[PDB]
Amino acid sequence: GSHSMRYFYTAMSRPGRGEPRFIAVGYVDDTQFVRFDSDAASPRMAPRAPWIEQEGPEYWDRETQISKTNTQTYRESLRNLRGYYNQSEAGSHTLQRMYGCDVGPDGRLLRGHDQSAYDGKDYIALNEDLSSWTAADTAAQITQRKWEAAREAEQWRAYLEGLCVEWLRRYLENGKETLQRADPPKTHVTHHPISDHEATLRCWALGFYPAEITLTWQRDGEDQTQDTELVETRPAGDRTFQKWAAVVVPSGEEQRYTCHVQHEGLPKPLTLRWEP
Amino acid sequence: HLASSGHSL
Amino acid sequence: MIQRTPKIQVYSRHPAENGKSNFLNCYVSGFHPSDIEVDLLKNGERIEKVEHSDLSFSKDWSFYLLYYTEFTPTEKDEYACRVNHVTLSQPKIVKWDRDM
Ligand code: NA
Repeated sequence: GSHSMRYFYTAMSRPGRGEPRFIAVGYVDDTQFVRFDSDAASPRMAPRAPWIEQEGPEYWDRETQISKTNTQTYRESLRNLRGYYNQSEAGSHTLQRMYGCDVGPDGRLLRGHDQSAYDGKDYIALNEDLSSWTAADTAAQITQRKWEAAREAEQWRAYLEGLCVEWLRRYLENGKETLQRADPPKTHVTHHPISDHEATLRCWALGFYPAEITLTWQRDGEDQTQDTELVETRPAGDRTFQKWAAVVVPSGEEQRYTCHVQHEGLPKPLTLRWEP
Repeated sequence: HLASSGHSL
Repeated sequence: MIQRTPKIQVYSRHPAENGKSNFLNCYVSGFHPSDIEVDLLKNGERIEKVEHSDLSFSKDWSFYLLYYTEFTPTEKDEYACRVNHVTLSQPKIVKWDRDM
């Protein structure tokens, strides 16, 4: 029963098509709960889960103002980064940031996070000590020096240990009937012949939350890691997730294979076979 | 609850 | 610059049987940069009033989006998802496999 709060910032320049777009979304575990888009007709931080709606106007005003400010600061940061890499004003670039806090079952801070990426590649990250930085290159070393001068690590540590955890605990209580509820997978095994020689056994997991899940095929109790096709866990659109794992088996040998399912919502891990 | 707006990169 | 091409999955929210209402889902993930064109097709024609999730990304910084629309499958109607992205020569079409 550990939990996390994470914010995801994306800023993207588009020369000739206006000023860089700024997007911010917030999550608790795998549940999105706020969003902001600087391209909206009237940009505001807006609710995306029922349990956040109860927050009062001073909350929504604070989060809107921070995000409107960030829209401008991320435009400055994108100009700076273009300079740091001697890039032309003609090209499009992306700046991403993700930060947040993890807590354990007792609500104590397990560790905090703040990382930044430029055009998809790691740029600067706050170290686990919440007091030092790891810069990817000599461009990020400029950012690090700026941030050391402004004592940013100090402020991050205070946020990550203080309000980040306190508001996450508050969200966890306000949304407890969903945020603190693990829904187990609905499972089954399907059989798809390929030829007279082989067939596919596919193990399905549906409707589960949170997304963390382990789905493995075994042949005589040995794992088929290199032989299993795992699809990426995907959202159903109703808060829950889906996944499948498949293995090609020699026809007639289907009963040597077991599918194994681990999920927090499950009282016990499951073992499944094809049932013709 | 967002982190306060901070310094540009 | 290093760009990444999108993974595509086409599937329904609930298991499909003809004549009942469902949601058709097209999940694009693993891509960079974030601009992407995604249409849901019905027998070749783009569906309108399709919605999608707010832009976010994974721990490896690649983006993901869910495009979805309410629908009602039939034994004749065919569905697919059409995706274009700077990494793609032409748009890619992924048909909705019933028994996926
Ligand atoms: Na293209």
